[PDB]
Amino acid sequence: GPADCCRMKECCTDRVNECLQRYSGREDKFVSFCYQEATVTCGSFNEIVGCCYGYQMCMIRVVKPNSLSGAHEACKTVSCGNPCA
Amino acid sequence: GPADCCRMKECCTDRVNECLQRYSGREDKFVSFCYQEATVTCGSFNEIVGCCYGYQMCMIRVVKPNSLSGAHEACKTVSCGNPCA
Amino acid sequence: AFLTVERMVSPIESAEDLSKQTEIAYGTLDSGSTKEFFRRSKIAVFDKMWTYMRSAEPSVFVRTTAEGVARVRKSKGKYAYLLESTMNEYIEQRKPCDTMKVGGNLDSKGYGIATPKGSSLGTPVNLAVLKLSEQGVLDKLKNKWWYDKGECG
Amino acid sequence: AFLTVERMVSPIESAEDLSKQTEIAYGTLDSGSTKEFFRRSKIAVFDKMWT
Amino acid sequence: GGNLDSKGYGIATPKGSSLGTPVNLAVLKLSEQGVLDKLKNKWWYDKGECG
Amino acid sequence: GPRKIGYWSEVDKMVVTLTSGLEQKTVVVTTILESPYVMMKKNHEMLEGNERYEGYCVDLAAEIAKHCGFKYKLTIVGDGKYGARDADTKIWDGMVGELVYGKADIAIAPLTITLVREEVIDFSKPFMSLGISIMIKKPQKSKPGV
Amino acid sequence: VGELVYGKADIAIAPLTITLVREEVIDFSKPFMSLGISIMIKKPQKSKPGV
Amino acid sequence: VGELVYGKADIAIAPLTITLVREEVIDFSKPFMSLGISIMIKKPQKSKPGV
Amino acid sequence: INVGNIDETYRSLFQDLELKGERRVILDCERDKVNDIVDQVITIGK
Ligand SMILES: CC(C)S(=O)(=O)NC[C@H](C)c1ccc(-c2ccc([C@@H](C)CNS(=O)(=O)C(C)C)cc2)cc1
Ligand SMILES: N[C@@H](Cn1cc(F)c(=O)[nH]c1=O)C(=O)O
Ligand SMILES: N[C@@H](Cn1cc(F)c(=O)[nH]c1=O)C(=O)O
Ligand SMILES: N[C@@H](Cn1cc(F)c(=O)[nH]c1=O)C(=O)O
Repeated sequence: GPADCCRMKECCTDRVNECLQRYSGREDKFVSFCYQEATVTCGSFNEIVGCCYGYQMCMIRVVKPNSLSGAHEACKTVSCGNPCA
Repeated sequence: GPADCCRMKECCTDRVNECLQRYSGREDKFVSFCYQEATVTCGSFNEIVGCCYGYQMCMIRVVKPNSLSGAHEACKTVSCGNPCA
Repeated sequence: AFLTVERMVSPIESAEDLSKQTEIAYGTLDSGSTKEFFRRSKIAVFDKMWTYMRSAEPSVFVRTTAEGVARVRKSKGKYAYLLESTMNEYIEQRKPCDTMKVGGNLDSKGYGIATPKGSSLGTPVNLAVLKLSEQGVLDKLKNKWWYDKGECG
Repeated sequence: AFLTVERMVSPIESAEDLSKQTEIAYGTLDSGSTKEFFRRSKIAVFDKMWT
Repeated sequence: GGNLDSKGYGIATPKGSSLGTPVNLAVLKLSEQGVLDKLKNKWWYDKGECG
Repeated sequence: GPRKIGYWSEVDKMVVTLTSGLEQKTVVVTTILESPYVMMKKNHEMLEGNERYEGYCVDLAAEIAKHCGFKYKLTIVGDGKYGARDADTKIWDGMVGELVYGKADIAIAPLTITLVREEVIDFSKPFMSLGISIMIKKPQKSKPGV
Repeated sequence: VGELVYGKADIAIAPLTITLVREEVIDFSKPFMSLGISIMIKKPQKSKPGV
Repeated sequence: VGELVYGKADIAIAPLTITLVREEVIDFSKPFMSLGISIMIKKPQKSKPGV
Repeated sequence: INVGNIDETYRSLFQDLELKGERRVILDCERDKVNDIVDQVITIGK
């Protein structure tokens, strides 16, 4: 019933990061894929946008092979942007 | 710059409560008003919906005269519903 | 009835036909993917066209698009300009409305956002373009800057 | 009016026109990029059509 | 009428595959060589029975 | 621990006594002046910065930056060409050049996708469709005839 | 609405349209008149006759 | 209205016409629909005869 | 994971590792225990 954008955000970042740990060393190439996994698991307000767009972009624009931990730790506090459009 | 739904939620609840402590004994009647102040201050994705709708409704359905503190403390953890529609 | 209906028939000059005639001169941009197309093309018709434009005098090539169109307008319809689709549609939708797009297109391609190889921006920009595509943003932008305010009927 | 109808021959041009009438039924493939487009699309006309 | 959206087909590969870049370049050259157009013609209009 | 933030005099009342890095990079966007892609505004002479330009590529640049989350600076290409490599010097000219030699971080413009460029740079999926077409002067309406 | 919120007036009798934005900051009685946004254009003249 | 006043139900969602007689015993939300007393007759025979 | 207090269990742990995608492992053990663990690794093809 109740859906919260905040809880959806936390779940989003967490599921992305938890996904990226399966692909370790290849992470930079799998960021988008794992993001869609988080979007589809935690649900989204807009199917197109995903659970947190800003996070996806920040990560995809930062994550390097075996750089995961610091990348996620720096990207999870970022603003999700607009969940609608 | 980029606006975050989560940060907007926190700001919403906080600004609502900060407004409602201006009015005492009538709080239950001014809850909606204070909500529009939080919506107009912290901004919203949809002007109609506001910054956090679920919070506003939870408060309107709870707040009693001089019941403010406990009402707010129980309503800020509620799900925002949805900022879009 | 038939007088009530009107409309019009679309004139088509094609391309190969343009290759076969010496009457109407034609050319392209001074330096561009279009010119480079005509040059580098191993196809018969286009090869012929390129040979013609290459040895045609005076030079049928133009420095800019505006210059080319302006040359098309003052040529009494005796000069054709080979330009990219978009630019043609745009000039066609703006006054004096003396130009036109004739026949089909010579090739099918697209524009794109370019980044230096290995740039961080590459994938996010790509996904951004994909999203703008599905959201109709690209189409709406095209309309805004082409057909929406268009000045010919 | 008959030979006038002859040029009245083309009622449906765009998609929007088809969206506004329930007379002519319409649909897409069961599973494909097309259907998923209609679903995931928040665009007005397509939204109506998908609904 | 026209088309509802503007998109394209493409050669798909699994993420991080080596074939991704070469296949891409290959499609580009086939495009510039006119192979793609001629191929569509071969399988569409050339034998076209409606004229 | 405790520290003095100021003092209070018999008159002056409350007097408060005593008491840079980490920023995001500006992205340089190279574009060419072509209508209706990038055009100068009517009053651009009185305006400065990215408020000078307007067009499809301008709006697309704004959108792309907003999605990717970077501060962008629109800059027209120096030589005024799209891109090419001199068969002699093997040197790239135009926007493609500014990408290769790193004069610009990204290029948003009507840059036609070509294999020759696709080898030296990265191209996003196409944001617009086109093809080489023919332009002629609009013919006279003439007459119906006998 | 301003004179109501800041208490310059005890009540407002006027063609004050009910809007949710106002309903949150003030009290509105049940509607005494119905309306909606409508279009006004200059009436086409039956004029310009003749031979 | 009875089920509301005597507390058989917590709320009433229905085509309940707002009336002064009820407004005293119950609370009415802003009206969600407009209507009025109208006349219903059988559809007269189609088209028309005449010179 | 303490491997000194313990065959099937090894297959289990390496199974969940395979699913979690943790390839990297550090063997801190006696020479004998190392040999054992490696043998169990080869048998189930990890
Ligand atoms: C998926 C979308 C982002 S999109 O389809 O890529 N772009 C949207 C935009 C309206 C658009 C749509 C379609 C096309 C397009 C243009 C040409 C082709 C074929 C004929 C050649 N492909 S190519 O990439 O240009 C070539 C140089 C190899 C295929 C598709 C170009 C741009
Ligand atoms: N955009 C092209 C350059 N370009 C531009 C034009 F307007 C044109 O008519 N022909 C052309 O090659 C490229 O990127 O090479
Ligand atoms: N009555 C409206 C104001 N108001 C008045 C008009 F005559 C009109 O055409 N539009 C409008 O918004 C309100 O209550 O704000
Ligand atoms: N809605 C009315 C009752 N009611 C219902 C009808 F269907 C009708 O035709 N007339 C009427 O008075 C009420 O609120 O009492």
